[PDB]
Amino acid sequence: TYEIENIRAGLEAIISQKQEEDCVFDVVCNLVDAMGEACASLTRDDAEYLLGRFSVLADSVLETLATIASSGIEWTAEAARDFLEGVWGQDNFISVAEP
Amino acid sequence: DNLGSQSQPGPCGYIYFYPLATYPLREVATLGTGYAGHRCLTVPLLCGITVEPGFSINVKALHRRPDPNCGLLRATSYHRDIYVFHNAHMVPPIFEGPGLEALCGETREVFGYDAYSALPRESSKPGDFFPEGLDPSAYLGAVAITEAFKERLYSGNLVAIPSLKQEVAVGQSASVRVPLYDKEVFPEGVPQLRQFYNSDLSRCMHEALYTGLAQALRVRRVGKLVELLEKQSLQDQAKVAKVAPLKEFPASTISHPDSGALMIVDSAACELAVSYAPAMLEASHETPASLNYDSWPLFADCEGPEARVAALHRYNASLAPHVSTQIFATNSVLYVSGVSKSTGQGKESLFNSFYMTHGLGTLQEGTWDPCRRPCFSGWGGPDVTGTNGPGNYAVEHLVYAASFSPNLLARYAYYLQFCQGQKSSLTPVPETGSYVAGAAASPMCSLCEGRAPAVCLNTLFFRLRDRFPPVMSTQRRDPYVISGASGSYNETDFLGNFLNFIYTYWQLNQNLLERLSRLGIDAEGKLEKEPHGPRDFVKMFKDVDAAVDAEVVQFMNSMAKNNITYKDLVKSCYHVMQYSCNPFAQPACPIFTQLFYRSLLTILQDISLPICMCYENDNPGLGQSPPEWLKGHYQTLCTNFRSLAIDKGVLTAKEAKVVHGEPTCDLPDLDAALQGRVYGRRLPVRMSKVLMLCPRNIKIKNRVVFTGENAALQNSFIKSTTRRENYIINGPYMKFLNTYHKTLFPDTKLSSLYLWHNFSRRRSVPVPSGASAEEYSDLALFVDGGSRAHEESNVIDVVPGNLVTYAKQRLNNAILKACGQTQFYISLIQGLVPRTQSVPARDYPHVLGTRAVESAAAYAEATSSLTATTVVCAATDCLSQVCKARPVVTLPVTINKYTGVNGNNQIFQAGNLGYFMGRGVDRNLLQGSSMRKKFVFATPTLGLTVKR
DNA sequence: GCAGAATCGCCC
Ligand SMILES: [Zn+2]
Repeated sequence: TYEIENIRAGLEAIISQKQEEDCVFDVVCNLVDAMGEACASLTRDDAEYLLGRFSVLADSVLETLATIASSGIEWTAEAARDFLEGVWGQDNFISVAEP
Repeated sequence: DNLGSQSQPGPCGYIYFYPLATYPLREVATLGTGYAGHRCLTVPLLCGITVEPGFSINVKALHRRPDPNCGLLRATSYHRDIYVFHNAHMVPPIFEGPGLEALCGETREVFGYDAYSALPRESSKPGDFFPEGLDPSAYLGAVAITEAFKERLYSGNLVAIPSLKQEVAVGQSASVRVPLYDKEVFPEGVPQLRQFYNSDLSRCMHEALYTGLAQALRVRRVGKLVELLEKQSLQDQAKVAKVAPLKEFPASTISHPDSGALMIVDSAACELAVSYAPAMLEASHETPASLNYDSWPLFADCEGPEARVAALHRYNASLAPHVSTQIFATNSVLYVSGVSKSTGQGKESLFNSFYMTHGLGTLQEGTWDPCRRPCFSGWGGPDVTGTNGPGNYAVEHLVYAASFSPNLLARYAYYLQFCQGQKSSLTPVPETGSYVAGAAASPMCSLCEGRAPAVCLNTLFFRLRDRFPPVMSTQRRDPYVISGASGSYNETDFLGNFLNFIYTYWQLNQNLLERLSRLGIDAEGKLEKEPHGPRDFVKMFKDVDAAVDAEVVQFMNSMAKNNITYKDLVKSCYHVMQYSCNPFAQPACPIFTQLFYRSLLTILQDISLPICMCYENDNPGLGQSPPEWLKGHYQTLCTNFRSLAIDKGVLTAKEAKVVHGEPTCDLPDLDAALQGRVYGRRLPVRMSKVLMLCPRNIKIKNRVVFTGENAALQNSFIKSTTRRENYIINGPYMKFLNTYHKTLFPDTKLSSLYLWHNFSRRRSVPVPSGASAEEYSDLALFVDGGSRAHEESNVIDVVPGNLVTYAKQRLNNAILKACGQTQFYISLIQGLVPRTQSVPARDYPHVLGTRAVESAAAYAEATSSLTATTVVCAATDCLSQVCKARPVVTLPVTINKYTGVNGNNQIFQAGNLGYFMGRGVDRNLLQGSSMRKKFVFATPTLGLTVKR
């Protein structure tokens, strides 16, 4: 297998195994571990390939990578969690039945 | 009437002279095959840059005078490539890597191929072919040649007549042309040194034209192939056997239990290709709009020379996936190895039992001649192991794919520079800077001596190493990959050729597009007004659904009143693609000349296999050699092929009679012009050949509906019906819910995937702070109910990316439900379309040029501010809109053969769409792989080379 | 590890 096939199989495992949180930060920390600095210039066509059956997430990943690149930390999964999980610090939800 | 009869009397070719002070040398270099140190190169024939506007590609060439008072005329088209041979050092190279001519020369010899052998004379001096009063140092010289007389150019048998010069405008350059005539126009003869010859031109033709035609026939004696092609053109030898004594066979052929029959069939198939391919290439062709370079739309915004050259590099980058696929695919047309027989203990039916094989490992083996004597001794592979290792693909296999030509190899390397590298997941590799400053700078490199480490072909090979195919020695029946221009009428919507003629399926699709235009949606799916909030989003979908469902009611009520049996017609429908047989329809690249010609020769051989097998079964070889059998049998087999190969389901061609209306024509006096005088004479004329075979199309087919009857295959096609959790996120709305996410939920932190997956599992939805709960609960219930109705009914395995694709999916699901076709998924074709992206240069060392690199630190510094153009392919859900843009295509084909129905004993053919082999071809193909999804590579031409 | 098919033109 190519290196990009292994990154793709590892992201589909993260996304298909979460419940009761959004998945975006764990996907970003996985890409930052796998690629480091090369994330700063990751294209939409490459992001869409790596997300596999979840390629709709690509707009949200590329924005989060732009907030890391425009705020100056080194590219490691520790520094990225300290920034992302720190910069947040909200939604009111209605129940909809089924007929 | 026909294009042959309408064409005018003229010469056999022209020498063009372009002025160096004004000619756009950098533009032609981007369309050329120049290598560093070249003496000759090829360029495309194009109106406004290599020939004048209104150049006539079809002519009646004057080629013989039996006596001074009679001329004979041959109808012919021009050859597609122009050969630049005088002052050629003034055109820049396409690729900067050094040492290619010695590499090609060494590799040709280990494969046992014939090098160019020069005539014992010198080349013609400039003062013997230039117009009087032109300075030979001020001009670039090039030849344009007719397809019927190009072997006479190669062998030094044409005559140039400078007194017959004509002034022509080539773009903004004041150019001159001089006519070429065959030496048979002079019945008293001309002195032998008065004939036109150039050793560099003939050598370039040997390497870049004829060696690839020889490789497509499995012939090594390239010079003997050229002599027999010349004699076929001039002496009408199409029905005489000629290639069989040049054939060679591997041990798997010689030891086969049916060896005698197999040697006859492979020989006869190569003879039929040599008789018929030149005749179809010489035919009169239509002149495409893409031939006029000064009207190409891709220049529309350009100001000045630098802007135009940059536009040509972006054009080339969009063609690169076609060329890389023919290098990386294991089943490329460039790797076809011979013919083999299903050995009784095999799956094939009788008409499929002989088939074409591929394999680079087989292409290295030793061979035997037609009398079973030892012939070529073979090659053991690289004498020193290169960076890809033992038994793997080496740079010599890329040199073999480029026909041992430094001109073709330079242009293949230039296209390969656009490709992404893909490292293996388990192999340690140096970083790009430490390879370029380290091993690539070694004084032991045979190409660059370590003095061009960033551009060297060994550095490009090292970067792309894991994308090359395996080296194969097996004998399996696989599809092979072809490249070229598409034809006018392609049927690639979801039901293909269903109700194409009689309202029709094409009219149904046009009626749907008109209803969507009245809702404010265009043919590519762009809106005139985007939705403001939850209500508009729902209303947009309900109005599109109501438009589709009204058109279904009219169409079904038509089928009722007209009594059409459409339930049966759905079961038998096919996707249909046309591969064009016009050599002038091909894209403006000299590599596409080789890919078109070799695609055509391969298809003719494959069509002939059952035709030859049946004739030899009725007329057996009895231990005669193929040459001695063909001596009695070939004239009958030519007549059988013409009847049985054409209009039987793959190849279409028309025969035409060529007539000239006047008994005389106004021409220059050639006996006066040879002595320097110009005046008109009315020469009596007649045709030398009356019959022409105009090629039309090759047809590629793919079945849509699975009937259940083959019970072995069902698990690849079966439609599930149970409620899944992924029903919203893999349903019809998810891409639209993501596009409009910020208009729908203005100030949330949640992703669209998580918001809707949370509603799927937990039945809860967030309500935006200023909005109202009713309006959001209505949005949630609209998405849910619609997503379950799609889950229960859908047989088209697509998630739609635009409102036109959404509406067409809804329409075709409603037709299939009326037919009862709701238990299986249908077959799909997807287009892989090129996309061009600018990226940081660090992993693309070719941007540094022929520069020295002293350290990995200096490489990083030198690349820090630079960028490279690279290309990747995107999958399209909608091949139909791409086919309207007249695309260049690359696809895999197998020609299957079968008996007719109802006791019709005749052999019929279908060219079925197949699969790509080799993991390096494209990342979108990576996981047979699918029975129900197939792929085609496509690049559009409308809005690039042809105006809308 | 990759259906089955008697064929041509017609084309908006
Ligand atoms: Zn080198």
